[PDB]
Amino acid sequence: VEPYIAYGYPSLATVRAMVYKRGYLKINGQRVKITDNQMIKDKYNNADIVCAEDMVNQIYTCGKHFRTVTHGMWPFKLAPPAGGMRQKRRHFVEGGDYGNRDTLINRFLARMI
Amino acid sequence: VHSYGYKSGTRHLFAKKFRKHGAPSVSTILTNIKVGDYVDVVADSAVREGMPHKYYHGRTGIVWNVTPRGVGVIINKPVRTRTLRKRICVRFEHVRKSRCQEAFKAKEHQFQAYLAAKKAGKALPPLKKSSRMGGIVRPKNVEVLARRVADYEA
Amino acid sequence: AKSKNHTNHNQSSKNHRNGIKGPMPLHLHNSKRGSWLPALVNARRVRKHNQKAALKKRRERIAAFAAK
Amino acid sequence: GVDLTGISKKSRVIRHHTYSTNPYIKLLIKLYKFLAKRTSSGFNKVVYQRLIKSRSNRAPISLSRIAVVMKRKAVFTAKSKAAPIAVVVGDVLDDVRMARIPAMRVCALRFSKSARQSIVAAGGECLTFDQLAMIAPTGKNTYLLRGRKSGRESVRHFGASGVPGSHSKPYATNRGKETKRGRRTGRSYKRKAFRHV
Amino acid sequence: VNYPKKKVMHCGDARCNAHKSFKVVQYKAGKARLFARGKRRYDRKQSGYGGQTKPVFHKKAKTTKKIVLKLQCSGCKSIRQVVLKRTKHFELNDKK
RNA sequence: UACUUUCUCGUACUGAAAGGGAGAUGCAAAAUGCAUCUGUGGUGUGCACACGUCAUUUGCCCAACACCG
RNA sequence: UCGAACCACCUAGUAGCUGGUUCACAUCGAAGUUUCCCUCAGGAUAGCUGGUGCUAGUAGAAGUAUUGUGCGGUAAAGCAAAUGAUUAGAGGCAUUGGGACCUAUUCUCAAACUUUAAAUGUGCAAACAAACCGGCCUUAGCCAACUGCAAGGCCGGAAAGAAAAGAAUUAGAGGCACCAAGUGGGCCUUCUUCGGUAAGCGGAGCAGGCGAUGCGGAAUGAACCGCUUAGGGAUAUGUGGCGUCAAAACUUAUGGGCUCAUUCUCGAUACGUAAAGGGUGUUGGUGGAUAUCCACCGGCCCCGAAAAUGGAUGACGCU
RNA sequence: GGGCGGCAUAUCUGUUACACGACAACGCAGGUGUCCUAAGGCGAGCUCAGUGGGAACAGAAAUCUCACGUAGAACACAAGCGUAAAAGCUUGCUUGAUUAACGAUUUCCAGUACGAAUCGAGACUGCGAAAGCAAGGCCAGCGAUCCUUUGCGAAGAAUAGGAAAUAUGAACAAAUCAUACCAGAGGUGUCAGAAUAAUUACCACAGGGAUAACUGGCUUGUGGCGGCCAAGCGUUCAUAGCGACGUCGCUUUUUGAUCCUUCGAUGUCGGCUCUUCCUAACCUAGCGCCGCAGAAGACGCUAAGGGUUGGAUUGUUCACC
RNA sequence: GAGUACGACCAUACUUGAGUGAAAACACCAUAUCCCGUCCGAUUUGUGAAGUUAAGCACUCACAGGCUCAGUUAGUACUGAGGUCAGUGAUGACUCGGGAACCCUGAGUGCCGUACUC
Ligand SMILES: *O[C@H]1[C@H](O)[C@@H](N)[C@@H](O[C@H]2[C@H](O[C@@H]3O[C@H](CO)[C@@H](O[C@H]4O[C@@H](CN)[C@@H](O)[C@H](O)[C@H]4N)[C@H]3O)[C@@H](O)[C@H](N)C[C@@H]2N)O[C@@H]1CO
Ligand SMILES: NC[C@@H]1O[C@H](O[C@H]2[C@@H](O)[C@H](O[C@@H]3[C@@H](O)[C@H](N)C[C@H](N)[C@H]3O[C@H]3O[C@H](CO)[C@@H](O)[C@H](O)[C@H]3N)O[C@@H]2CO)[C@H](N)[C@@H](O)[C@@H]1O
Ligand SMILES: [Mg+2]
Ligand SMILES: [Mg+2]
Ligand SMILES: [Mg+2]
Repeated sequence: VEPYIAYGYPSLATVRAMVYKRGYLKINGQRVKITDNQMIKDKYNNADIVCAEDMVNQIYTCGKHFRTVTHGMWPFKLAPPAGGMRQKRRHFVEGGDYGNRDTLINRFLARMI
Repeated sequence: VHSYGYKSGTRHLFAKKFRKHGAPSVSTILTNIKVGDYVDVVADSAVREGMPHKYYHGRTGIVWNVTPRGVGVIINKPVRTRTLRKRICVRFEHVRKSRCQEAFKAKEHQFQAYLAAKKAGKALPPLKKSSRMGGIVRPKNVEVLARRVADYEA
Repeated sequence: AKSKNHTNHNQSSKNHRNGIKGPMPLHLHNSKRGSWLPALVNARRVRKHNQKAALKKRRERIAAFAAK
Repeated sequence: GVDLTGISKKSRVIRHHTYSTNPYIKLLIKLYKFLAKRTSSGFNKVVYQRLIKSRSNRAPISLSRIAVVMKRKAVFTAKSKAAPIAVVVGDVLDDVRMARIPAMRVCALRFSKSARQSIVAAGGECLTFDQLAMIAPTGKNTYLLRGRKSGRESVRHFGASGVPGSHSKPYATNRGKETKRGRRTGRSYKRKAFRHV
Repeated sequence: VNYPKKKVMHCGDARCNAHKSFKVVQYKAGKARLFARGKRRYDRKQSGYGGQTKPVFHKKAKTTKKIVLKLQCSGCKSIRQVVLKRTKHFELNDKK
């Protein structure tokens, strides 16, 4: 599905900006925003994931509960990037935007979060 | 294909492989098929008797019937919006036993190999480390990838 | 006059709206009618013993309740 | 902007209110919608949801059916406990074919005039759902029953009746009319009484 | 298609229940009798003024009819009808 | 409006017709076997409820489905 | 009033054909395909669709991967391997008659040829009605027999609920049923493809679209590009743009080259509707030779290049 | 478009068909309505097509013998598969080409019927020492209700309709007769199945641009007009003027092909009249070039400003004087 | 280290031409009264035991043909996804992946099972 997606390798600040600013949770089948770590601890019920730094831990360093944290959250809905996109219709190597960025995806997401 | 008979478009399909001709072998007769077993219907011309239809040639399903020279086998055929289960009946040369569950009976018997070394003894084969970790590279040979001029003259 | 003969265009998109309904499991509708008959008549002899064993086991489970 | 393709097909039909015009069913729906939310009992969940259901989906039970399944539970009941209160959301009819029955305590949505008599003549008791909300208000020591929906005429007509496997009944006011072609092997074919799956 | 005038077959009649000699005649249809039920109905429908009242088939396409052999057993003289395929010429002869 | 009586549909189907006509269990094997009459024909899956356990084990299984008798 | 008068009637004859069919909002939302039909402007049928639900809310889930294990003969390859074609030289010398024949090679091919053989696909399995491990009961199943085999139960055991090796993921409630609409003229497109000289032609395959749907862009365009649509704001984008029309480089750079064209007037937004050939116009390259020649190759520009209302990179214009 | 022609109307192998399966066209290449008492069934023995060496008459070919021979033969037939102590050939005995309790299934598919086929169980058998194989010749070769018609339901038992005797003609009974239930047959090739000749220019109705004749559109085979290459023509010589074999194209004043628009109507030829446009220039204005001495003229360039007739015949465009 | 009988995979086992072969066994070989079958005691059937490893069989050897297996061909041909890519077009490259085939070259030239025997 490469013509439809732009992927890459996140940093620690890309994870914690996405979890804090635009990270929400699937609580009672509803999309509620992370406001306190009590609401995270009430969601996962794992005694290893009790705060918002537990979720950026399991995401950034995979851990035993990468799936339960990411299936815990709603899909992140970002803004379009400020400053634009170069070409949607071509790969990143061809001079456009889709495909893999071997850690360059951080500056592209830093214009969206 | 201008005709809709039973063997139509089966020119290359019901043929035999090059220097693989002949009547079926004795290890096909001795291979005993049991009800409830996954078999693998592959139509064997040089028998020409009790062949499956051309649809059931790569297919593999469960035996439900064993008669003296016949095997019934339940094979899924998707029709419009549903996958109904066709119970065909072939001669016994047109089935092979299926090795589909070979990799599952292998890690099942590895789970009685383990649990027979944990509860009683202690001797285990070690767990395998991933090759995707970050090691150091000791270069025993280096080249230069450079696209020489003489690479074009061919 | 002449029209369009045969097409398979929309059909695969029509077939997946209510899904391709998958096959059903092997414990549903596993009728042995039409199977090889000497082994079918044998298995009836056995099920008529397994039913009267089930009538006797449940009756024996009641006397192990009225005494305890 | 969301790619929600098969998302209306995941929806189901629930119908939280009743279609009935009876003012006494609406009082039980006033009572059991209260108990369904204000109690952790799964009894009041099921008794509220089965009370909403239509009159076709509240198929009635027979008194000889209550007398057999209460027998097969009182077989493995310790005899220090009494017996459950049989509760059906629907009608109890009498059964001619079962003369003597034990003293059972039945809560139904309506009884016959004769099913009421044969319960109380056996030493039993016909209850009602306002009276079941007082003794066992959460359904402790009850036995919830339904009543049979197969065996109906309409269910016996559901099907094609001329494709193989189908033994449904044709819609025919004349019984000896649709009995010839496609129903006897001598009259060019007869639909196959059995088909696998 | 040559066919023998004798044929050894099963007879299934509990006086036989065994392979016995049959003899072969051929099936030729009997004369359509008046005072059959559908013939009396047809004579009642035709009488009057409407003309011809049932369809009368013209467009014959078969040039050939199926062969039915009546097989009378030697033991118990009981006919058994069997059918053979469509052939244009059929003959019974003992010559081989 | 109030009130009162055979006819019809249904409780039993099947066969072309003459016709025949469906409970369970136990003993048991009699070309109408005998005795009981508080009873799901049996097995798999299966709301509620009854007794334990953990952060479901089991009993009965209602409605239902499948496989049989 | 005549190739069958006029009047009343039967008669509001019948029409698979044409025309019409009267309020609002909301929730969902298609089909031009299958099979049969004196059927091809129509139906019945399955499908897509709505309504009603029912059943124990993750269950018997999947237009997807991964690992294991099967199926294939299309693209390519080959003719130095069979069959079908098809050029040409080499001599074998007795195997012959006015290249036959043989042996090794060769030039060139195959929708109805093939040794081999992809990519894309396609089947099954991947632990909760299940398989796994040690007795028992039953069977007029199998075998000489049972202690073996096959079958259906019963009893007890174990159970990373599936390890580690990249070792899945899911806006993943599963399974049933009733009732019934509209449709059954399609059309366009990337790719594969058939008939045709061709076609805005005819017919197919996989998918996506229009039909039925606007909106933002390509000046204009059912179908292209972007995006998909409750009533409104703010910010930021996408496709496409930034000399004026016309929002934006008040004609941006403190970037590089190339280009000159004199009566449908160089050129210039894809889809989208001029070639062979030529040039001592200019600007780069390559290989040879003695500051000058020679053979080649590319970029832009010119020639090749002729139609019927006045005319069109959208207009002005731009060098 | 319809008509003629045809069959793509029921159906079979190869290909189209895009390595599961499924896929269209009056797409390509051929078949089908029959044939067989053996050309079925089975057992035994054998090896085929062809070539090579040999043997009176006897040759390329008659028949004997030997060798090699993966099938190059054969299997009734179209084709494809398959096959060598065989599936072929010869021989020997045979009738499994019968019956087959309404078993189940596949292909076509609506998961209906039909046709064909597969895996069974039961009776009686055939061949074989046996294991086995055989209920046609694999795979195409065929057909509803209604009606006609045939076969089976031997007689002989039964104090009684049953475990066992086919049944009815309805107030009874006998004997005829008809009927019923079961399995076939006689047929519908338009092959899921009405019993069917034209004509209409005297014509009609409901419709259709789902569909033809006129224009327009697309295409440009065909018809008009060129360029490129240069074998040749021109006494000499490629090009003054031409230019085969090829080749690349322009043109929409022809015609074909299509079926987009119009069938609740776009008045369907040619003259006559009148105006304008285009250039691929016949005359006129400038020219270049010649196999251009002059005179006439060939070829070409810039140019469409202006001019481009009177008649005989023909309805004519055209043609022809 | 071999034989024989039954064998499983079915050429790494085949084809051609040489070479060698202890024992024992296979095998040619001898024969025609019975059993049996032929134009023919050839095959086949019976009954044998004088002879020979000539041949079969076995093994070994060929700049043998074949077969088998890697390698090369070759990241080549081809192909899945992409573009308001390039080119009048034919078609080509690029980008994210998958990835052949013959020729050619090297290797070696059967392997496993049961019973009986030397
Ligand atoms: O009974 C059958 C059922 O009718 C049929 N749909 C299917 O069930 C599927 C199931 O499909 C859903 O069934 C729902 C209704 O039956 C339907 O939901 C949608 O239906 C429309 C109207 N009926 C809409 O109004 C609405 O969008 C929505 N309710 C289907 O989504 C699937 O969800 C399951 N995955 C599989 C079932 N097989 O099959 C039944 C079997 O008889
Ligand atoms: N067999 C176990 C028991 O079956 C019961 O149900 C049994 C019967 O009550 C029930 O029979 C019903 C009958 O009640 C009702 N009046 C009519 C209905 N058609 C029958 O149903 C059954 O009978 C017909 C007979 O042909 C079958 O075709 C059908 O498949 C089957 N569902 O079906 C089962 C017969 O095998 C209950 N589910 C329960 O008490 C218990 O599980
Ligand atoms: Mg009834
Ligand atoms: Mg759109
Ligand atoms: Mg008749």
